[PDB]
Amino acid sequence: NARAKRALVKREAKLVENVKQALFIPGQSCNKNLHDIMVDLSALKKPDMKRFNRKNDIHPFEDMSPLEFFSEKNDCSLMVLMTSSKKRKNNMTFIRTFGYKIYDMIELMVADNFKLLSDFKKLTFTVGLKPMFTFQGAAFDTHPVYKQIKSLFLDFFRGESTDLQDVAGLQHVISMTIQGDFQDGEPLPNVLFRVYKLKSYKSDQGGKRLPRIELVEIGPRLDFKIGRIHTPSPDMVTEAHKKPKQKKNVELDIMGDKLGRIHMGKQDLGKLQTRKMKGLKSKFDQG
Amino acid sequence: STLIPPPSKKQKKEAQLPREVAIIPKDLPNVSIKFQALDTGDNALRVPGAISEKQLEELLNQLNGTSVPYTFSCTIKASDPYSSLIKPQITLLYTPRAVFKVKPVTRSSSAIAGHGSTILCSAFAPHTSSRMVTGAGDNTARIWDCDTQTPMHTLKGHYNWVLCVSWSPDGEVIATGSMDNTIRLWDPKSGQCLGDALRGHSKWITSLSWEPIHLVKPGSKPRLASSSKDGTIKIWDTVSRVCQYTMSGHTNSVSCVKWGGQGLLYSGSHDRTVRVWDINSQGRCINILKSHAHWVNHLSLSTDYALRIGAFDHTGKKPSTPEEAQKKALENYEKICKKNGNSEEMMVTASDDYTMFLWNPLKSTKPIARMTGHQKLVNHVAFSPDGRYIVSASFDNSIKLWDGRDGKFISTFRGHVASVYQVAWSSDCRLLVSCSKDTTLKVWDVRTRKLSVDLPGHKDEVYTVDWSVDGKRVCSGGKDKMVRLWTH
Amino acid sequence: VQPDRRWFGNTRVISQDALQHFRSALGETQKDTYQVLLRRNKLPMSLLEEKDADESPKARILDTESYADAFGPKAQRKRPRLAASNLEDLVKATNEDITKYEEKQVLDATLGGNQEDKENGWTSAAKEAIFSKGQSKRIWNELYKVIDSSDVVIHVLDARDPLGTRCKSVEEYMKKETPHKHLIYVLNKCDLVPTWVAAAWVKHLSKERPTLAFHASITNSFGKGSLIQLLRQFSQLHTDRKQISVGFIGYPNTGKSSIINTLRKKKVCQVAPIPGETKVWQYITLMKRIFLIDCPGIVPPSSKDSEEDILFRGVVRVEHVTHPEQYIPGVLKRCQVKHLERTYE
Amino acid sequence: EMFKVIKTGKSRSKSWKRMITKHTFVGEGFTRRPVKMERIIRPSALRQKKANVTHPELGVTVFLPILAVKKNPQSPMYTQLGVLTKGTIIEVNVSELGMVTAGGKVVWGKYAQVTNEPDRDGCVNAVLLV
Amino acid sequence: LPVTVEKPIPVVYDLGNLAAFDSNVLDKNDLDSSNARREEKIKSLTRDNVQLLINQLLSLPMKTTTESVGGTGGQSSVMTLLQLPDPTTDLPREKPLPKAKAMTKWEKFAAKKGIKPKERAGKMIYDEASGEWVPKWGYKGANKKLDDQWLVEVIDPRTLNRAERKRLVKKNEKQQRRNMKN
Amino acid sequence: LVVRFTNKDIICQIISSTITGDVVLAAAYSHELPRYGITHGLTNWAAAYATGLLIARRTLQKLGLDEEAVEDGPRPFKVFLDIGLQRTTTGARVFGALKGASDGGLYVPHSENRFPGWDFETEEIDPELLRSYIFGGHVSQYMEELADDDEERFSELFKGYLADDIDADSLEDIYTSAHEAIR
RNA sequence: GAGAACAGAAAUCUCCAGUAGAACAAAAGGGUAAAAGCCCCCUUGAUUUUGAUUUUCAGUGUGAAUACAAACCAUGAAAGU
RNA sequence: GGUUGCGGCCAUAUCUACCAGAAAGCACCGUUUCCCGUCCGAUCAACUGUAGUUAAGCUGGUAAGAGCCUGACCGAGUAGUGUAGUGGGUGACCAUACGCGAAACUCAGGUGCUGCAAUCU
Ligand SMILES: [Mg+2]
Repeated sequence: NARAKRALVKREAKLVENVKQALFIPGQSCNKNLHDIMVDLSALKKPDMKRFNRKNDIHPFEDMSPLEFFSEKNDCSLMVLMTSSKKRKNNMTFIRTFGYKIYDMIELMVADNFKLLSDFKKLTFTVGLKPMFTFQGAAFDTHPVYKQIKSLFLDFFRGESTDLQDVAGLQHVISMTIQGDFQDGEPLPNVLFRVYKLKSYKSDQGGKRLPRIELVEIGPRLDFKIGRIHTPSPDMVTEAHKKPKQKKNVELDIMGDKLGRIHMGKQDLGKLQTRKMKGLKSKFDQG
Repeated sequence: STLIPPPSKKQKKEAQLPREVAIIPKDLPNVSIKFQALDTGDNALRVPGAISEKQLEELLNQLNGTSVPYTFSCTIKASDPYSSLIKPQITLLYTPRAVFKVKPVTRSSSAIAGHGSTILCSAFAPHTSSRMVTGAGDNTARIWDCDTQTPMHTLKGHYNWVLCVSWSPDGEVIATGSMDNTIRLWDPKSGQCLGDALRGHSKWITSLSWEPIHLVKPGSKPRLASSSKDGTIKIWDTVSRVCQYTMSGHTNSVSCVKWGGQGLLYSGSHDRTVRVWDINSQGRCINILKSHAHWVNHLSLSTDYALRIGAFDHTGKKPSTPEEAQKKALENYEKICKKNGNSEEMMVTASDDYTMFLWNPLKSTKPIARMTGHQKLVNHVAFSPDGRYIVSASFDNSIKLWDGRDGKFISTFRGHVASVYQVAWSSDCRLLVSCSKDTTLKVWDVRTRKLSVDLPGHKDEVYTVDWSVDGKRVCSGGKDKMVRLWTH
Repeated sequence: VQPDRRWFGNTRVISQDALQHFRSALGETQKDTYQVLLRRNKLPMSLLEEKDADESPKARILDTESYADAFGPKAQRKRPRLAASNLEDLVKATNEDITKYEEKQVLDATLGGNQEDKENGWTSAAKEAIFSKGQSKRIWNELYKVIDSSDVVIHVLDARDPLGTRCKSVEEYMKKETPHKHLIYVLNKCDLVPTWVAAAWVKHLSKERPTLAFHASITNSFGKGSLIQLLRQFSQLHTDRKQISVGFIGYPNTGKSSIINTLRKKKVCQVAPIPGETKVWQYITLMKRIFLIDCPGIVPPSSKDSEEDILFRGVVRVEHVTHPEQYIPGVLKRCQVKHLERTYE
Repeated sequence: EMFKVIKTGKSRSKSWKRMITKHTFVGEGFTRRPVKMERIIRPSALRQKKANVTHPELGVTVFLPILAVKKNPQSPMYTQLGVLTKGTIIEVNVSELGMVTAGGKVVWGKYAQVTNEPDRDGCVNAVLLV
Repeated sequence: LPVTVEKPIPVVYDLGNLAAFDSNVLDKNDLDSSNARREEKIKSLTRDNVQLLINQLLSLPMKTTTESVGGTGGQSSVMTLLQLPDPTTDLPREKPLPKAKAMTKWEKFAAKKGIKPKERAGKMIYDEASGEWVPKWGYKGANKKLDDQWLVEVIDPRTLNRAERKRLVKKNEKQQRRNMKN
Repeated sequence: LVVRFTNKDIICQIISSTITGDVVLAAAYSHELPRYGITHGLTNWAAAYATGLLIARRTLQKLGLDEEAVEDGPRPFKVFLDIGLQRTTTGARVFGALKGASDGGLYVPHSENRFPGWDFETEEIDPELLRSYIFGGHVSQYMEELADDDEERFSELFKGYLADDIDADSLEDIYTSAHEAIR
């Protein structure tokens, strides 16, 4: 009956958009190490992690239609495509979709020095907790490529947005650091992706409210090299960054009282020449 | 659902900025700080740095030679217990803590079937929180296994409402008073009635009071004092079950009777008079107090808690020999009694005249202080386990806190929407559970003078609430006929 | 009427946290005269009132002892209650009480002048009906009608004696029953007082209400622009109301008609030095969004309004007074000899 | 009935006006409009603020302020006007009775139905809809 | 033990997303993949940034309710949660705004005429000549009564009524299609 | 809180969630019951209740509630019961383990619609029947019934009870002592 | 496919297969699994009240619809839906 | 290393045909007074661990079994495609680079690991 109507409504756009779903497409040339890296990375994206059933021959820079079709069919605004080649090894292409139309694309290649979760210290992790972010390097806030990388990673890993957060949920922090500052004419430094488990200890340098924080890396450790980059048009940028929109001298005072200001103007009493009453005049006297 | 007004855009912009870092680099005090005992002793104007609470506790411990933590309070204005270093001679006032922490109660356990009528009274066993007895409209009384939350050893033999139920300080005998003019003693571990029901009263029993252990003869069993609506009180010997002395000085119904630690008995009656009786003098009145305009309701004493749990403590450890039990009870009584540096006990009398009076019956016959400000009658009053504060319940939906040392008003615990019937203090004195005619129970924290948590779930009015000696469990009973147990 | 779970439904349920927050806000929030209320945000104020008090009104003694018990054929009250515990205390509390009573009697007798009536047997003449105005039923009904029909009430005051003309009686009702009504003051007749006097008056009265100074005349005037701007701002505040009604409250002959006329910059309302020129309210439109209303002069009855005080105000027409001669000492007291010596020969 | 034709002008032949001769609730921000605009007239003397509500349980009855009128039968245009018209359901301030639903959400308001005809009585009586 | 952090450039925080931005200079040689101590420097920098972020987050006000479990959505009184402000970083939306508009040819007339919207009371309607309400629609609707009744005085007229209902439904569907065409 | 029932044993474990796999914070098994004196019926209703109480009290003690901690209070340990493929039937010993854990201090949100003695005619739980089930009342009743029935079954069934010289009231006493020892 | 009095090529039952050539509202990515299918138990909702668009003729500090949000509701032991 | 519980990867984990499993624990099994549900105590609920069985489940070993998976200059930096120039060709096209960039096929290998709690000759 109307069972699918609820699913369509969920897929339908809203003033407050649902949590973006991530779709991981295994490429034709995807290797075992690349598959393991993708699985480890997506483990942090749960419960918004989706894996395709079969390998797909996808050429995003030659034809973007397959990505749009996959996003439309799966309603996944975030997509990551695995790719491996002699020139571009372990190429993990990230794709964003705006209304099923490709927003931007950026190719990231994982260096061979990657470390998987199994190789790290035997420590646990909590699934579904919102990760903390720490961006290092001025290029993130100034370089267009690193600005796009920061925005994409924030939209990908931030999870659901909430105005109220629990302290117990701050179990791990995701850190992205640039491999040193750079100027024009130099290759883009690789972005270092690190995830650290948080530990709390007594400091005595401010009390309980300022506990000492220690870190324990759990990974997955990945070094991303910037490959081909695609950017949206200014019109699409403006459309995506658009508040839903869903007053002067009016303030909702505490308790909900609606108060309005009067804002009295200045009064110049130098004007208003006093009536020249016969009493004030000194022309008449009887002393 | 009416919602609090949302923050304005200016508020959001202000909150978006970082601020309020607690670095507190040096915070060297501008004025020296000295330690003085809250009770009488001044103990020394030091000028330390930003010493923490642990450092202050260590300093006090090494001053006392115990290096027994004490709670540090500032000058009593500020009246705020580095906590006080933000406001700036400065004197820090400390009181013994009797280290213990009752975990806040925030959840119930289950709704237990039982008496086919409203619950009337309840009382946790002084030695263990696993056993508890509830009196209800049904003629039968039932002891509840607080662990499994199931009935056990139902008491039968009464034919009228079980108005009041009390547990002996030794924990070996339970005394139940019913609307019928009889009192029955039951063995907690079997439910059998200890001999024939106590008889001789002409009207229903209003309250029961057990003789304190520290005053009882070594090896003997404590006596049981009872009050009746006829205005008479009988001191029943639990061994012979015969009232040795009958007192009828009160001209109207006796509201309640309290057995003091000094051996005197203080009772309130409908005659608007409070009378002090001495058991030693062949149960004879010694003094009469006449200040209440209306009848006196629910007379209470500072030592009531220690006398009730005499020879026991929150740990639940039982004494080995009667002499050891008597010594422990005497020590517990003296701890609260000697807080002033001298053996004294305070008495608070409540009445329907919208006023409560503080008395020292042994020291003087005049009221020490007058507690006033309530809009309606004060239903219930409960002295703190250490006498630090006095709390009273009134029909005006308000609960007020008063200083136990001099009766001065402290704060009002607002939040109730109906008449408050009775309240019970926590063993550690930190929390205070309360019940009202409304559908929900409430518990207050004296430290912050703020509501701790609301405990809804009762289907009707709740008339009974009690806190266990160990503080682990809190029971309740009301017109819903369902007994509810609450614990952390 | 169709049955439904609503009606036996839950509508306005509130939470404890909201109640605590509103209780804290009640004591934290403070009002500013420059700000006016627009919406009260309907709230369970009953659960937030009943602040701390230390009076404990007298207990119901009747419950403990009925009327018959206290006195009557039975009269079981054979003894006094809580009487002085000692004879010395009784003497101490009675000897001084006698002196206090004698002193109070002397203080009361210092005033009595009814003693002359008691002794000589004469009586004061009947109060003239002219001195009872403006207190008729019709004028007060018109005042209430304009108050209810005005979203904002503009109160005019006489610079000579604004405090006496304040007529607090109406203002209390305005504040209590109709908080949304601004009840803005206006200091009229500022041209007949020294500039420093008017400045001090506005400074001292601005702590509660706007209290804009004004001089009313169809010809050259003062404050017309400021008052027009204030009215335009108030109308802008009620932008969605589609209109705003403003009513002029004040004592008779206080210039309300003159104020409206100068606001209109032409003769609109009848004006005369004699009070009571305006007998019924009238609607006048300016700016197409705000309508001016002028009600008759209203005076609140009070025993402290002895005819001498009323007459020196513009309340009563001096034509109908029986003995105008006896009031000259009052005008002498109220005015310096220099001013009369200049005006009067 | 309940709509008395009111005639205005020197020659009373253009009434165009209606007056509600029955008790009505007019909210808190009533603020009569200009004479020329008002057609339906509800006199202040007929405006009720507090209604007498009887509690079906406990047999207790309290005088509580009226909050709003939700459903008046017989052309609920009268509901919009806020007329009582015995048989109407009106909101009442139940905070005084201290009714608390499960979960600690104390109820300060609830529906009530007027049981007496205010036209012939100087008071409003309603039965609380528990 | 130390928890205070000092940097040449203050750290820019984004509390709405639990994110912190550090613009301080980074040494290329130290972070080079060939460096054995590469991991240690990144770990220390991340530790400092996380310490600053945690201090800022704990500096925020936190809610403190006094209710019970009750509705599972609300937080218990024991719990206290930091009130994170609205996000400061702007992120692109995944879909365009759904603010499509169409008057359906009915709203235009309703605005032109003085036709106020119906109060939308409910389905219940009194069915005269019977002691039951039988709402207008929703269940055992009175509109179906003509089919179940026994005599239809003045081809079966019940079939005619059913055909009329079908025609009205099809007309409504056609109007919906016409409005969708716009 | 994962509770699973196998032949001759009961498995109860408090389990968290992690990407690498579930992690157990505490565990308890019915085979440890003999440590408290319970030698028979390790997979029965009373044994399930005892195991639930034991695991609840053990995890409560390990967590520091008895005998990043900032932002008081102690935040009691709330846990959701998981029974896997076990059928949802009123009176099942899995609900007995749930009740034992609840009595032990683990506040699992649960209604009393499936505890033993819950009748469908009246929406009220019979506390007497629940107590009897908790204290092995049904086992004692069965032993009493067999005391006058065919002895061959009584010699095969409850053979351990006869070897240990157990009786109707002794079973309840042993269960109470085991609960005390667990506490 | 293997077997069962009437009963056979199609009647109903038992067993082994069935990636699903089950009914899934959907075409369809090809999806949906101890289900979105089949069997059984409980259930009303067009519930109110706050906020931004629309309307008017006592512009209704609310009389109503629309969207959002919050209480409330159904179910289960629960997570949750 | 075997095993039970909870899981991650989700066929190197599956399907057909054959063989073994010391101790422990799974598993079958024995019972219907109680809680519990079915036409059927078959399923499920409860009791028993007592009367047994490793037959079966499960684990393990084998087939050059079917499928499945992995590394690869093997296809290959090849094909294909794209962008540029009076280079030849009247043009289309041909030769070059200049950026993306395949797959079949083929060579070789393999037929489960792993996270936490507990237990076993
Ligand atoms: Mg005049």
